[PDB]
Amino acid sequence: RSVFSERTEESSAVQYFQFYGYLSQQQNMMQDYVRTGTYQRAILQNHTDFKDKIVLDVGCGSGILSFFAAQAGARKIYAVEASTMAQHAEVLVKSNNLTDRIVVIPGKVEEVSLPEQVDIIISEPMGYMLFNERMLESYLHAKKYLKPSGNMFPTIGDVHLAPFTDEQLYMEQFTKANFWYQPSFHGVDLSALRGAAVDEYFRQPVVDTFDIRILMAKSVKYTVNFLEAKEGDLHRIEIPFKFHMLHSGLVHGLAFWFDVAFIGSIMTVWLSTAPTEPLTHWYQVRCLFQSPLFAKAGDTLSGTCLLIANKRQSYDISIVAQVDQTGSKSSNLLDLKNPFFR
Amino acid sequence: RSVFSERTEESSAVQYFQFYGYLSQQQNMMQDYVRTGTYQRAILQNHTDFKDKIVLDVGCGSGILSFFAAQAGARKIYAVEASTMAQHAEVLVKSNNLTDRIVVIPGKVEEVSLPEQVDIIISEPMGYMLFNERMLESYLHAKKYLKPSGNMFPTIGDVHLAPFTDEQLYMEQFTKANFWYQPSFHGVDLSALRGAAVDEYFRQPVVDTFDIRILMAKSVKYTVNFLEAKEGDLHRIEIPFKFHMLHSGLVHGLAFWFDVAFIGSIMTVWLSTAPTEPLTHWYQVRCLFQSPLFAKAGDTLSGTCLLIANKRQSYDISIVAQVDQTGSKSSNLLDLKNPFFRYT
Amino acid sequence: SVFSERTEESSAVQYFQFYGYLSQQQNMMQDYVRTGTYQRAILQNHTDFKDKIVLDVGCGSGILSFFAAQAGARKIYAVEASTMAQHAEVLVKSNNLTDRIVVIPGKVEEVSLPEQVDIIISEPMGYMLFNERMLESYLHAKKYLKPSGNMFPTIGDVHLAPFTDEQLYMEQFTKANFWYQPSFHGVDLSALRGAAVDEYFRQPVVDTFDIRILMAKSVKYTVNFLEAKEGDLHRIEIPFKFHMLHSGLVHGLAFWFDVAFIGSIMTVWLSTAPTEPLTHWYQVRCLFQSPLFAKAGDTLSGTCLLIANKRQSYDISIVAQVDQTGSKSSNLLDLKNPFFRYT
Amino acid sequence: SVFSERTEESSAVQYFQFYGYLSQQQNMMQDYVRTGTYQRAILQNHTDFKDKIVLDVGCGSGILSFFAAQAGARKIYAVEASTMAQHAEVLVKSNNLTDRIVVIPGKVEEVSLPEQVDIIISEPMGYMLFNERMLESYLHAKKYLKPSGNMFPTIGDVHLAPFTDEQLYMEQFTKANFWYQPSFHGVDLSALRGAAVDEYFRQPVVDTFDIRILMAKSVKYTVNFLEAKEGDLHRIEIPFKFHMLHSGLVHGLAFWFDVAFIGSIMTVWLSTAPTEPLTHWYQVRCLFQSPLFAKAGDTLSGTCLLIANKRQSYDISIVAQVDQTGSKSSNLLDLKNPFFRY
Ligand SMILES: Nc1ncnc2c1ncn2[C@@H]1O[C@H](C[C@@H](N)CC[C@H](N)C(=O)O)[C@@H](O)[C@H]1O
Ligand SMILES: Nc1ncnc2c1ncn2[C@@H]1O[C@H](C[C@@H](N)CC[C@H](N)C(=O)O)[C@@H](O)[C@H]1O
Ligand SMILES: Nc1ncnc2c1ncn2[C@@H]1O[C@H](C[C@@H](N)CC[C@H](N)C(=O)O)[C@@H](O)[C@H]1O
Ligand SMILES: Nc1ncnc2c1ncn2[C@@H]1O[C@H](C[C@@H](N)CC[C@H](N)C(=O)O)[C@@H](O)[C@H]1O
Repeated sequence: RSVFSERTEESSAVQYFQFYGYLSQQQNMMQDYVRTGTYQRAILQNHTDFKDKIVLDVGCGSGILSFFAAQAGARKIYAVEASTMAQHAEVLVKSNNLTDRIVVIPGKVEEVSLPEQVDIIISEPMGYMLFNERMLESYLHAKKYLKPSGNMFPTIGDVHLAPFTDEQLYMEQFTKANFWYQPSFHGVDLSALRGAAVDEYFRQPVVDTFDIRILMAKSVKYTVNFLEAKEGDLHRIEIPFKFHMLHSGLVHGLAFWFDVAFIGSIMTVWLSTAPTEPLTHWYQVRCLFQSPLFAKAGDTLSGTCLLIANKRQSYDISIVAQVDQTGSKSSNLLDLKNPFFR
Repeated sequence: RSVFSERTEESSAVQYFQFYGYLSQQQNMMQDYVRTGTYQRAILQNHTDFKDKIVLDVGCGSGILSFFAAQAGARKIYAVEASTMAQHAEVLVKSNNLTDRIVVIPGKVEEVSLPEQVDIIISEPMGYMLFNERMLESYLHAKKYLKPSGNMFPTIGDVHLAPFTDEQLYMEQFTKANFWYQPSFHGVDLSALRGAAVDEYFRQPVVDTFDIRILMAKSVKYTVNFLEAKEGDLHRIEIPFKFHMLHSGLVHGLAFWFDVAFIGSIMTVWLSTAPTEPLTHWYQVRCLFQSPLFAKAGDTLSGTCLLIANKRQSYDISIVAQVDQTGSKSSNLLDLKNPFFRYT
Repeated sequence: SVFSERTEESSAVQYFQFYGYLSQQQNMMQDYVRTGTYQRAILQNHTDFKDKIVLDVGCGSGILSFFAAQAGARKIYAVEASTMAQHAEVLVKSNNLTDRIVVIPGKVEEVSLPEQVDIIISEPMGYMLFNERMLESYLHAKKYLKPSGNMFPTIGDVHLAPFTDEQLYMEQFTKANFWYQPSFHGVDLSALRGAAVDEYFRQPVVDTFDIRILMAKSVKYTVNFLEAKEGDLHRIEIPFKFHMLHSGLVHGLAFWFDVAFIGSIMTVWLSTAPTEPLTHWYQVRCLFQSPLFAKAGDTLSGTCLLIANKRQSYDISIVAQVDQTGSKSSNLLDLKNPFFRYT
Repeated sequence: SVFSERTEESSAVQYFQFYGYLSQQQNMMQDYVRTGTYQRAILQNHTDFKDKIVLDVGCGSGILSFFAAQAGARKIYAVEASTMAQHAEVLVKSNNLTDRIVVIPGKVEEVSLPEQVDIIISEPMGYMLFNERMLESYLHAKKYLKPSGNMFPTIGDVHLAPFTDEQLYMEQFTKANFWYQPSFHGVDLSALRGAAVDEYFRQPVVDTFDIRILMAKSVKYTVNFLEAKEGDLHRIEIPFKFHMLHSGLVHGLAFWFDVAFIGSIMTVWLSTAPTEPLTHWYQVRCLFQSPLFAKAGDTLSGTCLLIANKRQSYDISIVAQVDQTGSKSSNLLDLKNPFFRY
């Protein structure tokens, strides 16, 4: 038993690595030009952190990030990949004549053996809302192979949270749920299930983008330092928040995005998924409240976002928010493994 | 003892006649040019039905319809009005030098004593959805003064009903009710009242106009013949319907309007409140279903609109509708006395 | 009862039907200035509530009674005469407070309370403060108040100030002149033009306005709810002497009101003034039948006399004169039938 | 059980998780053609239900069991393996039918039912009829059917027809040619282009289309559910000979299906054909690896072999040739992972 298998239901792992075994899914991430181009900039503009160094690429996929490390002058790159994509990465290593520098290691990073410790770990392990897929834990786990004072690319990750107003989205999800309000669907009363239906639909995080003008307060930031954090730190993530409301109106939920920073010796390069920045394949994520909170400009909205990691490689989300001046309170539970792609 | 007081709570009647004692409210009706101009045309173009005749104006308000009867040549017009507007009507009769022909009689038509029987009764007793205010009963009651082979202006009334689709209206009402879904309004859980709030909001008929393209089937018509009907016929009004759906989609409720016809010796003149005709102060009325029914073009939507008169001079409405092909059924209760005036 | 003797049954039925609608309770509840200020007044004076006996006069949905419970009250008697009392009881149960809030259906003049109370809370303010005559019910309830008990709100201030608004004044004749025509469909309506003008002028105008139409500092009339008796509100005489800050034509008097919650920790104010965010009370304007010319530094003196009537409202008599010229005007208004002008 | 023996556990977990969502039951329920036709078939054949004993295989929300009750059934056994069984029980209670409908949680291959039934009702159809392998559960349930009993639906017809769709065929290469570039951010991707092509071609395409792309009358393969054994569905060999009505390049085979409810009063058909209003099944297209030129009046013959697999789906082996020219093509597709193109 490995740390991976201990925290992961077999059914989930099967589907997860089957997904990433598709060339079309690797293509989809590769063609996110913001993502791939920002990773290339981070590695090449910090070429001194790679020159003549030993590298680990956690979850290499096609090999693309290991190719960037080779371009930057790395002496040896261990490219670990658990899906059958590892075989395709090896094909590209050979066809690009980089067999002397990139070594594909098929398997899970929690289970493979490497010949030596490495100077720097590179990975793209970010999911929706940063934490979906639980691959940041594999990235942190890989630090067992990192030399003392080695680096991590990316180095830190910032989760941003902000309240938003969007009656249209709210009513769109409520409308779907109201199917189960019908007292005579082909003669059948469904209404005893209305409550269960509302719960189910509002447990789905909404993945899409939006106009920044729907944000009702400056975002609160929660930072994970990948040089310092341990695997276990991500099992239960408690994010307290206190928003100073800039606009009056209905708060329909919290919007989430994330940034990661590559803190290299030459420069710090940021990859942002904020709604003020060009769109990525992560979009942004919104967690709806089952009923909006009313707030005036100048009020404070206080609470906690609690993320509990689950064995399906995702998170159970609890959001409790309160308008401090009135005691108006909202408690909501979301399943990050059942998003609504809007 | 009066049939009016036997069917009306005092609280309702006081407020009702106070409302019509305002000159601003008489002006609102008078300034509906479709209404007032059509009444004048019906009376003047049928002048031989008035010439040298005896007329009763039921609920004369300012007197305006009695002035039209006098223009058509009536010999004597008894203008009955229960609100304090009766005294203003008297002022206009004197100022228009018609004291020899228009006789204002203050009081309820169920309670006054008229000096003689009349050849023709004129009135504007139509409310929202035709039947609101229960003034049609006063109009019919007044036939105790009508000679045999007398006439009624208007002579018949047609109520039209048709299914409509309007998700925006439906969502607007549901959103108001959603206030009572909040589990923490200033820290208070209101949600145990959510069902009561939805019922209250959806009990309100919606008075406004709309585009005829929201209608999903040809209207069904229910006709009241004022010459033949008895007062008691309006205590319970049962309107069955079967619509042949012309479009697929969500049926959010039934829309209602009405036409009246003045069936004179010279011509029949129609006053219509249909959404294809110029707007009147009656607009149109829509009764929402709490949950819409899905139907496809060619299906049939059948059921009953039942109006039960109440002591607040209005009706309790039950609408039951079923898509025959699927058995999807909607049952709704509306309080016609207290509509939502949505027009702006 | 005291209520039935002062109220025509017809008015009472319509009044309590109105408040029996969830939508009308919602309208008050969603007035954030009103509801939020009540909550703040009660919670920030928690020592006036903690372990105390409370009476809520006209509890509606129960909302003020829940605030008293949030502040720690031992027992709250929530009295409500409309059918809203049944909905309030449903909320007390669903909020798990049956041990602390007792809903009593009926008029506060007619129910029996089982014990005396430390504090009365109520929202009984109408347009111009006094419309609805519910302040009398609030005062009546002091038969249940212990000596040295408190009232929330504690005092009410009605403010009056002269205003200029040429367009509002002229608007009355624009409307009334519908009747000044000699052949409306053949009918000479003109004999009713005076009656129509009169009717329009008898309506107090409910809406808001720009504070720059005000021509003098307001005069204030205060009701101290701890000291006042019911009968004090049957005839309310408000003398005034305005010192005109601007020259112009005075078209009437503008009215608004404030209430203060004078607690042991602090005083909290709820204001409906035109300098403050809008409430569902707006402000109220009573026109003079004829405007009065005043110049800056003149004085405008007179009386606003409010006479309670059995329709749960007031007949308003205003008479005013410009002291330096003798120019005089008056008006009689019916507060029960205001003109809602706000758009 | 029979179900366990033929089904990979990881597949079954995902499968019954899917149907445990009210949103996925709603998706089927809101397919008006599907749900309305089942209701019509049952109510219009009311003498097949009145005072009868019924089995509903995979009752989901219970909707088909309520129709059987509307038709007058005496007792309805409603079997459901997902957690939707708990929601069906709620609806049975709230519709005052606990005396007539009994919800039996579990797989129909594993539960104990006490008595033989007069008629079995079910909606077990997947993409191109057979996907999900639930027709085998439906046929397995005949162990509970009286010798004189009936099956609703009674027969299922799968239809195949050749199509021309130049743009669909070329699209595979447009997507795969992402890999045919020598310097994607400095990397020669070209060695993976063939593997990317192969991957795309192995996915049946789920979407609808204009009937004018069809080049011949369909060939139909009928399963008589009253006669068939579940073993008949493990290997389904569909020979075809198409009489070409149009000359052109045949890019593949299009699939749809009908089912018939053959009752005592009337036969009611439910069709997913492209000439009929769209259902949630759309239609399915399988490309040949190379197009075949066929003239009007030519015959296009071959076989479509559907081989069941333990992922609750089929591998689809298609071979076709133009008899008059000898030109031949083929493909091998994985029905479990279709491309949703609509
Ligand atoms: N524990 C693990 N061990 C090894 N590979 C993993 C593990 N978890 C996820 N992966 C792989 O990590 C990859 C994550 C991708 N987001 C990144 C692919 C590639 N590095 C790129 O940036 O394009 C997938 O190809 C997964 O199959
Ligand atoms: N039972 C009644 N007896 C006498 N007047 C009544 C009665 N019911 C209603 N009214 C009056 O009937 C009038 C109805 C108005 N719709 C019409 C006013 C006027 N005839 C016009 O056409 O402009 C109002 O003035 C009511 O006060
Ligand atoms: N004499 C009375 N006795 C009991 N309730 C009354 C009386 N007069 C008015 N009410 C009620 O008092 C309430 C007054 C409302 N302004 C306040 C409702 C509620 N307390 C709130 O603050 O939202 C209405 O619900 C009236 O029905
Ligand atoms: N072997 C099985 N035993 C029991 N239920 C099953 C089995 N296989 C599939 N199901 C259920 O069968 C259902 C199939 C649905 N197509 C139909 C749902 C419902 N009968 C309706 O017609 O709307 C899903 O709810 C599955 O979870």
